[PDB]
Amino acid sequence: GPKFPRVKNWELGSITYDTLCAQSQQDGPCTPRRCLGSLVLPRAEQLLSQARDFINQYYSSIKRSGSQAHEERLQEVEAEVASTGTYHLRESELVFGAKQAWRNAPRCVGRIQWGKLQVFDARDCSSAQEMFTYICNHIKYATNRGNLRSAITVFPQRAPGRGDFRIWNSQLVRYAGYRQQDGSVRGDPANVEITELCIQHGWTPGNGRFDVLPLLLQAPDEAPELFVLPPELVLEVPLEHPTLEWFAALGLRWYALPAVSNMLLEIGGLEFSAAPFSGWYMSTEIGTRNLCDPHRYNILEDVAVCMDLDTRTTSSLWKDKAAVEINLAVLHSFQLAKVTIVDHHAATVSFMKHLDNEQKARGGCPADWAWIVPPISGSLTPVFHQEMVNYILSPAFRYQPDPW
Amino acid sequence: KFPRVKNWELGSITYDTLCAQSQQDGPCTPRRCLGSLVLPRKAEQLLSQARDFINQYYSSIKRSGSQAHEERLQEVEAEVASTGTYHLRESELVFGAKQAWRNAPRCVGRIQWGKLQVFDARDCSSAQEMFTYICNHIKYATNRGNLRSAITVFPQRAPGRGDFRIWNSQLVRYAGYRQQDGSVRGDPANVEITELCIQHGWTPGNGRFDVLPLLLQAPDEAPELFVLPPELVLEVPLEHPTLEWFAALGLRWYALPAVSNMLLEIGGLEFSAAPFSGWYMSTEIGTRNLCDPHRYNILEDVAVCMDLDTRTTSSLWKDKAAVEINLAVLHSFQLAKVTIVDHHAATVSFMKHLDNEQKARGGCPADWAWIVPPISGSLTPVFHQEMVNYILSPAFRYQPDPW
Ligand code: HEM
Ligand code: HEM
Ligand SMILES: Cc1cc(N)nc(C[C@H]2CNC[C@H]2NCCNCCc2cccc(F)c2)c1
Ligand SMILES: Cc1cc(N)nc(C[C@H]2CNC[C@H]2NCCNCCc2cccc(F)c2)c1
Ligand SMILES: C[C@H](O)[C@H](O)[C@H]1CNc2nc(N)[nH]c(=O)c2N1
Ligand SMILES: C[C@H](O)[C@H](O)[C@H]1CNc2nc(N)[nH]c(=O)c2N1
Ligand SMILES: [Zn+2]
Repeated sequence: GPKFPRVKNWELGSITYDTLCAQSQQDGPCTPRRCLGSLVLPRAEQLLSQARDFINQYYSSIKRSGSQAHEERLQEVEAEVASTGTYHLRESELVFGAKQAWRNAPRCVGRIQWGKLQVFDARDCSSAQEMFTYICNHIKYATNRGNLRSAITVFPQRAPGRGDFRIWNSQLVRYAGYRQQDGSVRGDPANVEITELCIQHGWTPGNGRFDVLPLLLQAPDEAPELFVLPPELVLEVPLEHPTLEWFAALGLRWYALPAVSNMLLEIGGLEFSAAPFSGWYMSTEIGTRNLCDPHRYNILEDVAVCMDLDTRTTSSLWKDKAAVEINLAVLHSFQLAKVTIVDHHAATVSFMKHLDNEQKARGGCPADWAWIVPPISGSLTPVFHQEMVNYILSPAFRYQPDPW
Repeated sequence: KFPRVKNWELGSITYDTLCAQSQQDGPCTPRRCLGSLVLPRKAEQLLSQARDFINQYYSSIKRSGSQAHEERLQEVEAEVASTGTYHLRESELVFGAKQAWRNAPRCVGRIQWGKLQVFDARDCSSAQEMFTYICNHIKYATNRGNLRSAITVFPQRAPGRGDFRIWNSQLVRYAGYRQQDGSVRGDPANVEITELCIQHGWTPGNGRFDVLPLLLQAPDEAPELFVLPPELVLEVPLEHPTLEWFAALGLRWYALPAVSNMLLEIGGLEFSAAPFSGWYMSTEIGTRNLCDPHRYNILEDVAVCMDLDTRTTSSLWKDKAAVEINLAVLHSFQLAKVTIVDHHAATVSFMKHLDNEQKARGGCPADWAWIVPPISGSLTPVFHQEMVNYILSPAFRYQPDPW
């Protein structure tokens, strides 16, 4: 057959070949000898070639590949580098790049939305105060009283010998995690570090399971400054079950806006160290990972006890039954509160749609199976039965070392 | 050049060192992970594969670098130099087979690997004899409902001639009847093999739960049809702890998962018919065989029994019914006293298996996507454990359909 990965969906029996992977300029961590695909992280002319490829992508997307504008923009980019070491994106270039990084993201299952992203340019930003302002506008725009809109706020790009713009928080909205003297954690155990950093940098802390963290915002060559979100800005949903009436008495709650804030956006060799982006939740993020992970909120035993289940034996499927209801509770509460959310069935169906669109448009779609398939009910969703090719395309969102 | 491996639940790190002893590439390259594909795209050598396996075996029994070890290295050097192959001793076959399972990275049950009954069926010259061997293996492995892992190893591949082969994918599988209306009555994954059986003589039933015959092929001969005696194949009718109606459905499932189209490789020899069984992990029946949409696809039917709202994905009727079905599978096995392991218990012992291997070998190579169950993934400790995947020999491989 065709000298490209053959790709099969074992439910429908259909076949495709991924020709897009040929475009990858970056190596992942696998090799003929061993697959390392379940690892969460693995550890000048270089700028030009990256730059040039981005520009060629730009011009192709607007169907001007070959044109004088295209070659003149190339000429322009190299002259800028040859004289200053770096170069700068035109506005609509940044907009296309940022959308393209979302589109290229292999662990993201909501990419059917990729073309509909609001891009706030914040490349003029000059202070931690200003960063705060921009961040609050972002939150306001995106949250939109529960009718959620996709957005990304691009702060200034890394410069040579000039420290980065950095949000220290991992998300814009996150709950505190307080280390006790029992050794237990009150709140979100995920956040014990950032909580402790917030206090040492001067936050007066609370003592709840759901205290929203302040932002630690860092502007070039400064210590970070601390900022508290006004509570009218951070929309939250109290959780309740449509039938089990005792569920609301548990006092569980989650915030509406998932907003990753420590990821590095890379476009044509330029690195934007600060560029928080936000969409809406898939229900299993809250209901299965945040609420049921052993190493997070871990409410499974609680709920199962309330549910009168036999928690002394694995074969009662008591964990399974409680996760289903915690999940139905996440869905029902957001729906009631009229905040956007997507269940794992709908979400995955729509990534299938996204797969055969990308098949027609680019002949491939980088996808990480282990992340695409949901944490409950995996084989009940259609992505489980779809084979996937995972490779790195630029523009990309990368992970980056923590600032401290 | 050594992979760091982390558990995200507990924070612990390990380096895999086993994976250097890999001698056979998989499908990933640095440019792209293919980790999620089900199948691969498709003298002097055989000698050194044999050397290495014999080196393996004399360490297993702490006898490395000794007289019996050299005179076995010479026996092989001699046999290959003369005939271009060699043969294994029963005890070596036996260590080979257990290791084939030890090495199987899609396998969740490998805590058990040291405990395998091994039938040497290498003196087999006819399909007829295979039928008998296959039956003893069934009687043994089933043991009244007290399942015991077993393998039967038929005669190796030989340069001149046809393979000994079992046409079936499992020793026990239900059949697939295509209907006027393109609807497949009975079991969909086996529509083709049902048709092969008909093509070669079989009168068929028309139930959903009819047990297929066996098609056994001896070298260079057409396959012969053999019918499993109904008292041999142990079945479990499905019912539910609380839901009285669930029985009504005629739901049933057979006790013995026995693979039989895979090929066992050792010290470079190839065993084209080496069928093996253990026991089921409940989600193979409850989630996959019954809720796959391309399998019996019972979900809707059930969710309607349960009287859930099916107009909409966000009621999670899919999830709700999937759990009742898995719970019926477990109950009904436990009521009729047949080994069954749930997915929570199974993955817990896998974690324990990983720690054992880490102490013994420097690693366990495994395939995260197969090892994580098809419901409640992150509810199991395996969801949260990084894993490295690679090929070690001895091994079970896929091999082509004979027709
Ligand atoms: C519109 C609704 C959206 C949904 C439902 C969605 C869904 C998801 C989900 C479920 C994950 C995996 C989450 C995890 O378990 O850690 C994810 C990962 C990711 N999502 Fe999306 N997303 C949406 C919008 C966006 C937007 C606007 C972006 C960026 C512009 C985005 C970018 C990403 C990226 C970059 C990852 C990888 C995260 C990582 O590697 O840790 N999503 N998304
Ligand atoms: C003793 C109880 C055992 C249990 C509970 C068990 C469980 C499993 C499960 C759940 C899978 C994934 C199956 C699938 O989704 O297709 C699997 C795969 C596998 N098992 Fe085990 N197994 C057991 C014993 C054995 C034995 C005795 C052998 C051989 C002696 C074995 C060899 C394999 C192999 C080679 C695979 C991968 C084959 C493939 O690609 O389908 N297992 N097992
Ligand atoms: C933009 C957007 C939309 C959406 N629905 N969901 C998302 C992922 C967010 C929300 N809920 C989880 C978080 N995803 C980011 C978490 N990063 C995963 C990798 C990781 C994990 C832990 C430690 C690490 F070092 C690295 C983003
Ligand atoms: C020994 C043992 C015990 C156990 N519990 N489970 C097993 C796997 C068997 C049983 N339950 C599923 C089946 N798995 C073997 C076949 N592989 C499944 C998918 C596949 C793979 C390759 C080609 C295909 F066309 C399809 C073995
Ligand atoms: C070890 C394993 O890779 C890790 O638990 C991954 C698996 N898949 C995931 N998938 C998603 N969407 N999010 C995750 O955090 C993880 N965790
Ligand atoms: C396409 C995907 O790799 C395929 O559906 C795999 C995923 N994981 C699996 N895991 C197990 N145990 N069994 C399977 O058949 C599969 N199928
Ligand atoms: Zn890989």
